Amino acid sequence: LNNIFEPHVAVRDAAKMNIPTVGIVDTNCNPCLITYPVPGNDDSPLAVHLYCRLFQTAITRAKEKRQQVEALYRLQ
RNA sequence: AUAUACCGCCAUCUUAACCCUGAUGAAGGCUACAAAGUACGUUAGGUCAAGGUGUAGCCC
Ligand SMILES: [Mg+2]
Ligand SMILES: [Mg+2]
Repeated sequence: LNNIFEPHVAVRDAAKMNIPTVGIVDTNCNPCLITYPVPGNDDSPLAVHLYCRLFQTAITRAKEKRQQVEALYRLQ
């Protein structure tokens, strides 16, 4: 949601451009166009910090996994 | 004599594209503590005094 409590225009724009979307959807949000909605609290700093930590860890681990798989493939 | 011959000079008057919204209607698109917007003619004009080119008049 944007600062007038309406959906972020980027949701509809990404749907138009066929870009998958992951999203934290609170009880007052619209999850219809988010490809992978995640119901949860988006206001408390603890929840937002947890979301950031989880996503950062997942992305970093995925990139490291790709690099080590490529290294193993090159070695073998 | 003629600018009521022309110039020279003064003066008069006329006169692109793109992207979104509306159910893809005419149509619309902004908020910064940001909410779709970005890329010349005219005149029986004057002036031959600090300028010129012609044209006609008269020649017991
Ligand atoms: Mg909320
Ligand atoms: Mg005159």
